[PDB]
Amino acid sequence: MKIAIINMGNNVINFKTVPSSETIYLFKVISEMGLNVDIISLKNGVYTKSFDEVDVNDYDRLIVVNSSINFFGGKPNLAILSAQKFMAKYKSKIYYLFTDIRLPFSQSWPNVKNRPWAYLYTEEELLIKSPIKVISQGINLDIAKAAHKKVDNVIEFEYFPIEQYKIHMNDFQLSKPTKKTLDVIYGGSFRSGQRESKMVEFLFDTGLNIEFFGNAREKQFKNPKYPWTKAPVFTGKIPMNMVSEKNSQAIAALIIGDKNYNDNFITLRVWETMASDAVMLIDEEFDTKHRIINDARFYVNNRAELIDRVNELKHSDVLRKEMLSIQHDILNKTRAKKAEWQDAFKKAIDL
Ligand SMILES: O=c1ccn([C@@H]2O[C@H](COP(=O)(O)OP(=O)(O)O)[C@@H](O)[C@H]2O)c(=O)[nH]1
Ligand SMILES: [Ca+2]
Repeated sequence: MKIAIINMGNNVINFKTVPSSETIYLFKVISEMGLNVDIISLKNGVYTKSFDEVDVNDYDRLIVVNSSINFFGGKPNLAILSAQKFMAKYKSKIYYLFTDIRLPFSQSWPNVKNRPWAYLYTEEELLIKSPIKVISQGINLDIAKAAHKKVDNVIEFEYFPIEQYKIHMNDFQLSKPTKKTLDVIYGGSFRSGQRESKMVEFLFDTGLNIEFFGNAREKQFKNPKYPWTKAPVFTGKIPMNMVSEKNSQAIAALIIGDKNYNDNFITLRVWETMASDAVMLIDEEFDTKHRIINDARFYVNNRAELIDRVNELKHSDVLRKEMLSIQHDILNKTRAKKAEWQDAFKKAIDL
């Protein structure tokens, strides 16, 4: 049983980039459950083998981390093209890890054939014909199926909480008490404005000391539907393996998601935040049944409640430590189910 895992549209080298980090984390967690796996990328490296130096069909299972397939600028993006060429040569079922609703599996050919550099490729070379099984991070498979209604060879769908890999790593460790320098913090990208309403609601015009770290920038928030006056402080992006440490700088950290994530996806940030020294405050709409933590104090319905809850935490260190103890306890309860999670992953990839 030999497994190959690849990222469909981003180069993989180390933890200096997010897509690379995620692919390496998956490689590691799969390896930690006793499976033989190789990461195949553009070139050889610490964690990778090159597409040009291995036969994709020497592997019994091909796992693909979702990615965008859009082309921008000049030169052809080999990260996308070489990955799809590799996939097109595989003669068995492909397991597509669908962790981001905006990144459903799609054929690159249609987006290539009209490019000025289209002559460098052929349809037969890029057209992926193997059957594809989508492993959905969201429990709602209808949302996952709708996202792939445009691809005929995607014939199977199964839900699996992929994102829990963060808490199941052998070297996992909870963040320790940290000196606070922020009231609220949130790390992420602008996500093409797919979450602008929630970002403005909970992070803007709060009167609190809020930091928004990641690829997002103040100048991106200009939708007339969600006006604001005072924005949070935007700082640069940081390595994925430093996120919980970063969240720990704040008293509380925000949990929001895209509309289609509500009561559907449990994202990586839920675990990165739960494991941090920051109290997790969740948008009521994201988890209406309070399935993450059965304690209403961790949920906020709007800007007003977020402000109230944050001030309550600032005023009472005991309340803050009490809630942190609760979220760390619930986190450990899920970590205690690692065996079940591993077996479910194996089942998802037909092992
Ligand atoms: O500076 C940063 C900001 C974010 N992240 C990662 O990016 C994720 C957020 O992704 P996104 O903005 O797409 O939001 P999501 O949809 O995951 O909530 C976080 O959980 C981190 O894993 C990171 O590595 N560095
Ligand atoms: Ca994510």
